[PDB]
Amino acid sequence: DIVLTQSPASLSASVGETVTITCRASGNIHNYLAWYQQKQGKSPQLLVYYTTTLADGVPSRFSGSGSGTQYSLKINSLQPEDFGSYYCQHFFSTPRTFGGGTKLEIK
Amino acid sequence: KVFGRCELAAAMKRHGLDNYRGYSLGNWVCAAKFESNFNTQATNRNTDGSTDYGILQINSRWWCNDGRTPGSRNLCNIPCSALLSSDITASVNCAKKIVSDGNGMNAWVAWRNRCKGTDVQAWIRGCRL
Amino acid sequence: QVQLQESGPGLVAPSQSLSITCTVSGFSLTGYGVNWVRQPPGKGLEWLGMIWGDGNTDYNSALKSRLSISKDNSKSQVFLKMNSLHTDDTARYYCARERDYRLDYWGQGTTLTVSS
Repeated sequence: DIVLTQSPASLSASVGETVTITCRASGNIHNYLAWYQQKQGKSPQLLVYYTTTLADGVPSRFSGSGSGTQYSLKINSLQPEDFGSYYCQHFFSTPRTFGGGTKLEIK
Repeated sequence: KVFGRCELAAAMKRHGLDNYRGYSLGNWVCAAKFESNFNTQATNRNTDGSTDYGILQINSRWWCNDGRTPGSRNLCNIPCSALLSSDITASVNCAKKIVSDGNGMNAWVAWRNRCKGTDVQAWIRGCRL
Repeated sequence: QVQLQESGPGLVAPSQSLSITCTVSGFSLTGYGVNWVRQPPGKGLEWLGMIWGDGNTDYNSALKSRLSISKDNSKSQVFLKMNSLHTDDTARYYCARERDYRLDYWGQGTTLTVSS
């Protein structure tokens, strides 16, 4: 199966800073990578799909990039509501898998 | 001309259909399979005077003008005959006018009934793009 | 409005099986897939499997033998059945709608605890 390696496990940053999360796949996922944000006590919410497309209502400060086996989510000048967890998930054939998650925390 | 699924997938990607309006490439290859079975010369006369043409079966009452269809709107502003070529440009360009948003692929009955709900990506896996 | 809600046993005997229901609304199950995802308390998301709009199913490789997903389109319900409940199956279970390779709507989830 294709496994996703998401780094870092945690991120400590302040509002206004710009952060990056990577997700590399054990095999080519041909752009079928999505990102989710999950706040404490809530269900994951779609942020980005097919590598670079922002979901409806998602602020442009978020941008996804990548191809083949390497992908990343960038949050430009993060805001209070960005704090929480992020997970990447691939959709190339089955089974699907998620990255290990990243906890974005207030510094 | 009868396209192979991979050959068509590659051509449609080169023409900007990959994730166009949020529709993954497989949707377009699937729709072409069920609409024209990958044949660029495909034609189908409907019960109402309109006829569908080319790889993506463009309708002559609404999108292309065949000059034989009553109520012809010609929204793609193109002769239907221009849509029966080995080169999929004209057909892709009209399909892009058709799909103005993320519900637009419903324009193809074959897609809504036979592709929607299925693993459309299956049509492109193993294809070099 | 697209909605999904999970319903389940809550606590199940490891000497028993599991059955979770996902009731949807605002869309036809025939046109969208529905994935099952779990998350042990304080942990990450784990993909369990999915049932496509056309009824085909695919499962997590390692859990495939214990998993079974099915649905009733007319009743707008998707079911997850899991057998051989180890204590490690304790988690919050979610069902999410898949729209063209992205899980766009998620239920709030249902917590499951594997007892003794």
